[PDB]
Amino acid sequence: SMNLTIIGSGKVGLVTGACLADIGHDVFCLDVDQAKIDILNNGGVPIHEPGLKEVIARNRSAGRLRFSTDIEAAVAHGDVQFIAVGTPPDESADLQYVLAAARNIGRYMTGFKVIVDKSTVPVGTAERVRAAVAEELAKRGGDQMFSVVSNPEFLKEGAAVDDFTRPDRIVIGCDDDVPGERARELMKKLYAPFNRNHERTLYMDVRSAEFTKYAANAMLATRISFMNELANLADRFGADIEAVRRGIGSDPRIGYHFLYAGCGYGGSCFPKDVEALIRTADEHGQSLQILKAVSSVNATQKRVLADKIVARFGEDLTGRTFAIWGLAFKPNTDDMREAPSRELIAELLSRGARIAAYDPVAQEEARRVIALDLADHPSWLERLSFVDDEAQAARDADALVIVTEWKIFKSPDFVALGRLWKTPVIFDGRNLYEPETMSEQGIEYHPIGRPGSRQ
Amino acid sequence: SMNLTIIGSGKVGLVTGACLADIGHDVFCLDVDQAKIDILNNGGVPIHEPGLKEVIARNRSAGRLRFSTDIEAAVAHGDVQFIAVGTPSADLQYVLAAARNIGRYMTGFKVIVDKSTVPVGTAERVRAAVAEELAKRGGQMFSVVSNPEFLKEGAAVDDFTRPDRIVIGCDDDVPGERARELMKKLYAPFNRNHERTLYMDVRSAEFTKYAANAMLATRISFMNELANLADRFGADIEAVRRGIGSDPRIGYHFLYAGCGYGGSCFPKDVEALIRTADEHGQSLQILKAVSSVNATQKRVLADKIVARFGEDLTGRTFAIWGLAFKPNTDDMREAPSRELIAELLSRGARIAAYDPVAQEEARRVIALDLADHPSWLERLSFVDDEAQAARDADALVIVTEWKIFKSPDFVALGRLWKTPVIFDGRNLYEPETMSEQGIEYHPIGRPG
Amino acid sequence: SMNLTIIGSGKVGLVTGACLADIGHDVFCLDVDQAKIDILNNGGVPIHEPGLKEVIARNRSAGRLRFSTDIEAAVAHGDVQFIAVGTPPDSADLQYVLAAARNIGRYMTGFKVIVDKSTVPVGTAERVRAAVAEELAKRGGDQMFSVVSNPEFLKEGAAVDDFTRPDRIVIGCDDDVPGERARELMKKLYAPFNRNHERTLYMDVRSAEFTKYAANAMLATRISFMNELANLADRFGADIEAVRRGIGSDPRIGYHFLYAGCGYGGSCFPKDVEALIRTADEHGQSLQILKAVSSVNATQKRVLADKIVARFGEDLTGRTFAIWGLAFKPNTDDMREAPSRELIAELLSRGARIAAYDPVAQEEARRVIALDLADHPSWLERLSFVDDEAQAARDADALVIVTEWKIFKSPDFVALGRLWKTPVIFDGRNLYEPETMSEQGIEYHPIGRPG
Amino acid sequence: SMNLTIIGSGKVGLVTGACLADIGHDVFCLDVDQAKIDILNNGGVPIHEPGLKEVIARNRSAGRLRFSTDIEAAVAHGDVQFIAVGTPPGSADLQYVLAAARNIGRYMTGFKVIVDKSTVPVGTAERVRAAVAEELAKRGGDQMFSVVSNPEFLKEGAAVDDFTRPDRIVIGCDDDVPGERARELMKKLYAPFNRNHERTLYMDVRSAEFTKYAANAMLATRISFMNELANLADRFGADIEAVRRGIGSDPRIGYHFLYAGCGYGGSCFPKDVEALIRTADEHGQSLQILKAVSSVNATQKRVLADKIVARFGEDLTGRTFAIWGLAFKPNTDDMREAPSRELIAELLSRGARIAAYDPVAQEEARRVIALDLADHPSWLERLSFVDDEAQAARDADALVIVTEWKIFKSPDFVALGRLWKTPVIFDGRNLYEPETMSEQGIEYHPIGRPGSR
Ligand SMILES: O=C(O)[C@H]1O[C@H](OP(=O)(O)OP(=O)(O)OC[C@H]2O[C@@H](n3ccc(=O)[nH]c3=O)[C@H](O)[C@@H]2O)[C@H](O)[C@@H](O)[C@@H]1O
Ligand SMILES: O=C(O)[C@H]1O[C@H](OP(=O)(O)OP(=O)(O)OC[C@H]2O[C@@H](n3ccc(=O)[nH]c3=O)[C@H](O)[C@@H]2O)[C@H](O)[C@@H](O)[C@@H]1O
Ligand SMILES: O=C(O)[C@H]1O[C@H](OP(=O)(O)OP(=O)(O)OC[C@H]2O[C@@H](n3ccc(=O)[nH]c3=O)[C@H](O)[C@@H]2O)[C@H](O)[C@@H](O)[C@@H]1O
Ligand SMILES: O=C(O)[C@H]1O[C@H](OP(=O)(O)OP(=O)(O)OC[C@H]2O[C@@H](n3ccc(=O)[nH]c3=O)[C@H](O)[C@@H]2O)[C@H](O)[C@@H](O)[C@@H]1O
Repeated sequence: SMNLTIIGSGKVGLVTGACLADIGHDVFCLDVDQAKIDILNNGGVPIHEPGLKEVIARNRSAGRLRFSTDIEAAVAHGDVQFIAVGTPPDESADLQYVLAAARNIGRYMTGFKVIVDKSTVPVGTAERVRAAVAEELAKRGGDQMFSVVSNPEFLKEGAAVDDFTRPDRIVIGCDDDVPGERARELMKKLYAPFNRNHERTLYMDVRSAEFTKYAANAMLATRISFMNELANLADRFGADIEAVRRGIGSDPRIGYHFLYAGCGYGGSCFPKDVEALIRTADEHGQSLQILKAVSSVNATQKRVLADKIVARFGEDLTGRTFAIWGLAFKPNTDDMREAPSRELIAELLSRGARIAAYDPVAQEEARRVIALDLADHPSWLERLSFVDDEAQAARDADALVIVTEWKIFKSPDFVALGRLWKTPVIFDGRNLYEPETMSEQGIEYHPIGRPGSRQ
Repeated sequence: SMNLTIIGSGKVGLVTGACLADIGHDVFCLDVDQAKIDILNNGGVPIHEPGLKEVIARNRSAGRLRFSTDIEAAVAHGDVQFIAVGTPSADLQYVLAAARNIGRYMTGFKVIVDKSTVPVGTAERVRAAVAEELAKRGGQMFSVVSNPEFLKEGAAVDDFTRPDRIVIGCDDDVPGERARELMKKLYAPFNRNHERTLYMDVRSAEFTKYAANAMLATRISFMNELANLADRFGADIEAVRRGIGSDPRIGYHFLYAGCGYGGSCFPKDVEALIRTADEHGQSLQILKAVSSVNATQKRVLADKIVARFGEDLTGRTFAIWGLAFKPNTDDMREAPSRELIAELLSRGARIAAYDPVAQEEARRVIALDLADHPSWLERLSFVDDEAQAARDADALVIVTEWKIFKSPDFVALGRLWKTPVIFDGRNLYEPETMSEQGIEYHPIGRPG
Repeated sequence: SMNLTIIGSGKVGLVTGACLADIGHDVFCLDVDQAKIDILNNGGVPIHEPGLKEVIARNRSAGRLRFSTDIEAAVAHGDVQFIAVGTPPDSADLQYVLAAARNIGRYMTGFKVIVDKSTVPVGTAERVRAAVAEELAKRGGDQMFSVVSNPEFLKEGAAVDDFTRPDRIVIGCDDDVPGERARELMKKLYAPFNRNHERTLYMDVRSAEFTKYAANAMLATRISFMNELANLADRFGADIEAVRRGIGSDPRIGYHFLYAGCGYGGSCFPKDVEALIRTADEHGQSLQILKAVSSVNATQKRVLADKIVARFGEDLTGRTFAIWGLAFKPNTDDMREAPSRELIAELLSRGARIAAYDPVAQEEARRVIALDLADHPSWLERLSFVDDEAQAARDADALVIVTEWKIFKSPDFVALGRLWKTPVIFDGRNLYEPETMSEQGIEYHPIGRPG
Repeated sequence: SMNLTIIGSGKVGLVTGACLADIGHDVFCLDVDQAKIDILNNGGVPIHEPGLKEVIARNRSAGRLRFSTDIEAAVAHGDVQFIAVGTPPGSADLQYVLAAARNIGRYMTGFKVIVDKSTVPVGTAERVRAAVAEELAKRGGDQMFSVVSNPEFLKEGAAVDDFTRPDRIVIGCDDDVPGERARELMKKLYAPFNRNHERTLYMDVRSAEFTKYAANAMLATRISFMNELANLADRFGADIEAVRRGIGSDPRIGYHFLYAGCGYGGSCFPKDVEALIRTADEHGQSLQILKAVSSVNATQKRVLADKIVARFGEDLTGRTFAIWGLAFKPNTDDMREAPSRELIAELLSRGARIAAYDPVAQEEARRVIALDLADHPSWLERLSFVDDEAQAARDADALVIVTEWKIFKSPDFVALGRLWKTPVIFDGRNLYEPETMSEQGIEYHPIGRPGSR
C-alpha cells in the first residue's frame, strides 16, 4: 500500500484515483476547479461513468480517497504523483496544464518523487516535464532526485471503470538510470495486483511508451477509415460491406474488431490524437501519408448521410422534416465532442429542413453544443427541436436518420412509426438492420456500404 | 465424395487439387503447359511447397489424382470446375479462356468456382462467356461461385487443410442455391469442429479477398511510417509493436516494420484494387498512401547506406543476407532485395549475396532486371555460405529474416569483414547485444 | 424475429427470456407460481441479478416480454418452447420438466421445437419426447416436433453478461428431418450471437446433455485438485499460490479456477457432481476421479473448524468468532451449500459465540441457518448477525474469512485492533499476503500457504 | 555473457546447454559416460531431438560449447552450475544428483550458483545444500553459495522449440543474501527471454520444486478425467470428442490435453505422478484424486485388449493383429511406459501373432519388448516388425492404432482392403470420423465414440 496523488479530476484522473484507492492505496486527488472538488466531496460525479460513483463513495468513507484543491498538501502526500490533467487542441496539443502541474511538484518537493505522465501527451513531453521540475529544484538548491515515467491510459469513455480494473495491458516507460530503475520497481509494486494471473504489465523506455499511446489510437482510426473507404466502394461494386467485414475479420491476423463502417469516428480522443500525431510528424519533417489519408476519409464520411439525403430529396430541403436518432459520438455516453450528428444536423438545417432529434442521454449536452455551433444562424436553431421519445421524432418526417447505434434503436415499433412519419424512409449511418427485413417491413432503407431495398 | 476438376497447376490449383483429393474426392487437374503436366506425372513438383510432393504422390497412387492437358476430358470429368489459373492491371484472359472451354463442352449442370484472385464482378464476365458458348449450342444450367484462396506461399498445404475460414459466394436463385449445397457437401470435412465456412453473395466474396490483402498491406505500411517517425522521436518501433499489439482490437500480427512488403500477391492485389476503384470513379486515399509508403521503404536500406558511406560506393563491398521476398520460399517477385541490389550496384559497389534457397531464382531475375547494365552484373556475385559473403565487406545488410540469420558466428565474421557494420531491414537482433559485440548496428525504427 | 415461450422463471428462464426478447423476439414467460408472476408484472425481480431489472423493464414496455400463469396461452404462443424449470435433488428430480413437457403435448397446434435448457441428466430429452408423443396419441396428432438440448452456462450473479456475451452456445439435435428443422430454427434464433467468431456448437442431443455435466465436473475437479495440493503444501512448507501461478502459466492448464480455499458451494456444482456420480452408478460405472473430487470437498468444508479447534481446543465455550462472508461466493446472496453454514454449525456445537457479516446475504443466511439448526435452539442464541464488518470483530478470539467479497480485501486493521480480543485470522480464501499480515502484527492462518 | 556448466547430457542437459550457448554463453557440458561424451565430440547426437544437432554444431565451432568428462575442470569453469542429471529407480533416485552436488562442493573456488534443473522431489534442494556445505566443512571453506530451483518444461521431441520459446521460466530462490545474489544472476542469465512479455516467474525454492510435479499431475489428471468420461460415453451413447469441444470452449477449462485414448505413457508423467503420490504418503497424506488418476490410466492401457478379446474371444490363437504406432507418443522414439507394450504383451499371451509398425521406434521397441517378454521366448516368435505400415495388415483379423503419428491419418484403405482378412480397426487415438469409416465399409471401434459395422 502506497500514498498516491492524482492531478486532474476528469475521466482519466477520477477513474484512476478512485480505482487505485479501491485496491488499498491512499489516494489524494487534486484539482484547481474548486466547484468540481466541491461536487465530488458532496457525493456527486461530474462524469457519466457507470460504476464510478459507488467506487468513489466506498473509498471515501473508508479513508482511502480524498478530494482537494490544496496544491502543497497534494505534493506533500504522494511519493508517486500522477499527472492526469487535460490536453486541449491549440493553433495542436496544449501542454500548459501539464507543465504547470510539473512545476508545482518541483516547487514544493520533499524527497524522491516518481512523476507519472498519465495524460495523453506528445513524444518527448516527459523530457519537458523533467526540465521544468529540475529547474524549480535549481531555484531551491535541491539534493532530492526524481524520475519521470510514462504510463498512458487506455480507458474507453463510458466503460472506464471496467477498462481500468481489467486492462488488456499496462504500459510503463522508464529510464534505465538509477532513479529510473527505482521508479520502475515502485510501479511494479503499485501495479502488482493486476499481474496475478497473466502478466499484464509491459515495460519499455519512456519515449516508446509515449509513442505507443498515439500509435494505438492511430491504428484504431485507420481500421475505421479503411472500412469506410471500402464501404463507399462496395456501393459501387454492389457488394455488402458487412459480409466483407466477417470475411476479413475471420483472419486472426486482422481480427474482428473496429471494422464497423458507418458515418465516421468522433469523440474527445481519436480526432485530437490523430491530428496531433500528424502535426508532431510534420514538425519533425515527416509527412504521415496513411494517417493523413485516414483523417481525410473521416472528414468526408461525416458528410455521407447529408449527401445521400440531398441525393434523394434535392439540394433544397425547405419543407422537409428529418428525425435524428442518436446524438452522442458513440452509444453509452453523453459526450458530443466531434460527433457526426453535429455535422449532419448543421448541413440539413442549412438547406432549410426541420430537425427533431432524440438521444437517450445526450439531449442537454447536444442542445448546448449545437447552439454554440450554430450561433451565427439563430434562424436555423428555430427549425431544430429535441424530443423525449424516439417515436415522437418521427412525427411527419420525410425520413428517419440513425447516427448513433444505441441499443434501443435495434428493435423499434415500426408500426407505431408507420402511423407517424410522412414516408417510410430510413438512412442508416450505423448499419443496425438487415436490409431484407427492412424490405419486407415496407421500408425504403439506405444503409452505408450495403445494398438497400428502396421499397 | 465428388468428382472435381481444377484448372491451373500453380500454387493455388496444385495445392487445392491435391488436398481436396486427399480427403477422398476424385480430382482431375488440368493445365495447357504440357511440360508442367509431364513433370507432375513423373513425380516432380514445379513449386517449393513443403508437404506437397508426398500428398500428390499418395493421392496419385491411390487413383484420386490425375494430371493432363486434355481439355474435353477435364470438362467431362468434373461436376464442380475450379478455375485456378493465373492473373498477370489484372489480366483476365486465361480465366475467361477456361470459362469458355467449360461452356464449349458442357454436358449437364456444372458448378464453376472462381478460386484465382479476380476483380469484383469477374464472376459475371465468367457467367456471360459461358452462357454465350451455350447459346452457340442451344443449351443445361450452371452457377458461378466465388471461393477465394487464402494460402501463404511456402505454407500452402498447412493453410489449406487447417484454414481460418472458407469463403463461399453464391447467387440466391435456384441454380445458385444448388451450387451452394454442393459446396457445403464438398467442404463438410472442414466443418466438423467449429463451423469454418462463411457464406455470402459472390460480389462480396470477390471483394473480401482484395480487402483482406489490402488490410494486411496497410498494417505493414502503417508500422513502416511509424518506424521512420520513431527514428526521429528516438523511440523503439518494436516496443511500440508490443505496446499496440496487446490491444486485442488491434492484434499482434503483421506489425513488423522493416524494408517493405514483396511477393506475388500484396503488390499486385493492392495495385489492382486501386485501379478498379479509380475505374469506378473513386480514389482510395488510404490504399494509395499504403502503396506509396512501401515503394519508399524498399529504398530505405540504400538511403541509410549512402548516408553512411556516401553517394559514390565505388570501392565498397556489401554482404547481402536474404534474397527471397520472405523466408521459407524462393519466390523473388517484388523482392526488396532486388531494388536494394540495383541501387547499390548503380553507385559502384560490389555485392556478395547469400540466400539458403533463392540463389538460382535471384541470379536469373536480377540478370533480367539489370540487362541494360552488363558492367553492374560483373560486380555482383552469389556465395554458398552466409559467412563468405562477408569477406572484405564494408557492411553486412540483412533483407530477409530466414532463421539461420538469427544466430550467426560473430567471431568468424569478425575475421572476415572490413568493418563490423550491419544494416538490418528486419530487426533480427537486440541493439545492446550488438553494442556489446562491438558492432555498428543500423536497425529500422529503433535506436542503433 | 420469432415468438418464444420460456417455462420457468428462475435464473435460467428469467434471464434467458428477458435477454432473447432484448434482441427483438416476442417472449412469453410462463410459470405456475402466481406470486412470482405477480411480482414480475409489478416491476419487481425475485433474484439478485445485476442488469436484469432494466432489461426486463425495457422489454415489457416495448411489448416484447410478458409474464403469465396461463398454460394454454403459453403453448399457443411459442413455436419454440424453452423448458427452463428447476431440477431439485432427490438425486435429480424430473417431475417439473416432465410436467412442462406434458402440457406442451396436451395443447399443441403445429410443429413445436422443445428446448431442454434446464440442466437435466443424459437421456432426459428422450423422456421429454416420450411424454409429448403420448399426449399426442391421446389426441390423434399428425403434428410433429423435435426435442433439442440447449444447456445453460450462466454464472449466478453474472447471468446477464454471461448470456449476452457467451463463450459458446451448445445445441444438440437429432439428424432426422424434424431435428434438422429444429436445428435451422435454432440457427436462426441464435444468429445475432454469431456475427464475429462463430459461437455456436452443434452436436447430437445426448452429447449436449452430457457436456453440461462434464463442464461442471471438470471445474469442480480443478478446485478439489488444488485443495488436496493445498493441504499437501502445508506439509512440504510450499506456497499453494506460488504453485497456482506455476502451473497456470502452462496454457494447457490455464490460470482459472485453481483457487484453493474452504471448498465449493452453491446451487450447481454439488448437485451436478452428485447427479453425474449417481447416473453413472446406475449405468454400472463408478466414476473414481469424480467420487474423489466430491470427497475432497466434503472434507475441505471442515478445514476452517479443524484449524480453529487445533488452535483453541475441542471446547470453544467462552470463545467468540467473527465470520466475514456468508454467501457461497461473492456477488450473490445464494446460501445453498455454502461453506459458511458447515463452519458456523461446527463452531456453535462446540460452545462458541458467532458474529457473522455479509454485505448481501444477511437475511438469506439468518433464514437457512435457522432451519439448519432448528433442533438446537440454544445454538442459535449464540449466533448474531451484524451490519458492519468491523462490529463482528468485537471481543473476537479470531476473525474467519469464508467468502472473498471485495470489501474484505482492504480492511481497517487498526480499527480492528481496537475491537478483537486477539489478532488472529483464519483465511479460507487467501485474501492477504502472509508477510503483510506479519508486519501488521497478525497471527495468520491461510489455506495452503505458510502463516 | 556468463560461463555456465551443465551436468548431465540427456534431453534436459543437452538441450539446455546447447541452447544457452546459442544465446552467447560459454557452456561446459559435463558427463561421466565417456562414450556419450565421445559421440557428441564426433558430431553425433544420442537423442531424437529435431534441431539439436545443428545448434550443437553451430555452437561448438563457435567456441561456446564443450563436452568433457573432466569433473574438476567443469566445477572450475562455471559460476552457475546446472544439475541436469537423471532421476531413476523404488520411487525417485537422488544418487546422481547428490553425487554432482558433492563434486561441486569438493572442488569449489568462489561463489557458485547451483541450479536444480532435473525434476527432483520437494526439499531436494536442501539435501543438495547439505551435501555441498559439508564438503566445504571438510575443507574449511569461507566461500558461499545458493541452491536454486529452475525446473524444466520441455516436451520430448519438441525440446529445442520449447526451450527457446517457453511459456514461462520458473525460478525458486532463498531470500537471504546469497539467494538474492543467485536470483540476480538468474535474472541476468535469462534476460534475452524477457524482451517481449516478461516470461520469468520468481518464487521460493520449495514452491518451484512443487510446481513441476503439480504441473505434470494436472496434465495427467485432465487425460484420466477424459478417459473415464470416454468409458461413460460408450454407455450413454454419447461422443467423447463432441464433449471435448463442448467443454474445451470454456476458457476456464481450455482445449488442450483433453484427448481420450488408450492412456498416457513416457518417461515423465507416470514417474512424476507416482513420485508425487509416494512423497505424499511419506508425509502422511493420501492424494485421492491423483491416486484415482493413476488407477484410471493403468486400466485404460488395458482397454484395447479388452475390446479385442470381447470381439474375437479369450483365445486369440490363430488371429493376427496389425499394430500401427509403438512410441509412447508421436514424433519420438521413446518406448518408456508406452501403451503399445502392455497391448502387445496381452495379445501375445493369448496366442495371437503381431506385426507392428512405427516410423521411428522400431529398433527401440524390438529392444524393450524383448526385455519385457524375456520369460516368454515363444511369444516373441509370434511378434514381427515391418518396414511399411500396409505390410503389417497382411492377413490381419484387425488393425490396432495406438500412436497417432501423422502418416496414419490418411491411409490407402483400398491397398489395405487387398491385404487384411477382415476390415476391422480398433482405434486408441480417435483418428478417423466414424461415418467416414462406415462408408468405407470398415468395422470401426474408437474410444468413447459410437463406432460402426
Ligand atoms: O485515448 C483514449 O482515451 C481512448 O480513446 C478511444 O476511446 P473513445 O474515444 O472513448 O471511444 P471509441 O470506442 O474509440 O469510439 C471512437 C469512435 O469511433 C467510432 N467507431 C468505432 C468503431 C467502429 O468499428 N466504427 C466506428 O465508427 C465510434 O462510433 C466512436 O465515435 C479508444 O477506444 C480507447 O482505447 C482509448 O483509451
Ligand atoms: O493472395 C494470396 O494468395 C496470399 O498472399 C499473402 O501471402 P504471401 O504474399 O505469400 O506472403 P506473406 O507471408 O503475406 O508476406 C508478404 C510480404 O509481407 C512482408 N511482411 C509481412 C509481415 C510483416 O509484419 N511485415 C512484413 O514486411 C513479408 O516480408 C513479405 O514480403 C497472404 O498472406 C495470404 O493469406 C494470401 O492467401
Ligand atoms: O451450472 C450453472 O448454472 C453454473 O454453475 C457454476 O456457477 P456458480 O454456481 O455461480 O458458481 P461458480 O462461480 O462456478 O463457483 C463455484 C464454487 O466454487 C468455488 N471456487 C471457485 C473457483 C475457485 O478457483 N475456487 C473455488 O473454491 C466458488 O467459491 C464457488 O463456491 C458455473 O461456474 C457456471 O459455469 C455454470 O453455468
Ligand atoms: O516433465 C517433463 O519432462 C515433460 O513431460 C511432459 O511431456 P512428454 O513426457 O513429452 O509427453 P506429452 O506430450 O506431455 O504427452 C504424454 C502422454 O500423454 C498422452 N496424451 C496427451 C494429451 C492427451 O490429450 N491425451 C494423451 O493421451 C500422450 O499421447 C502421451 O502418452 C510434459 O508435457 C512437459 O510439460 C514436461 O516438460
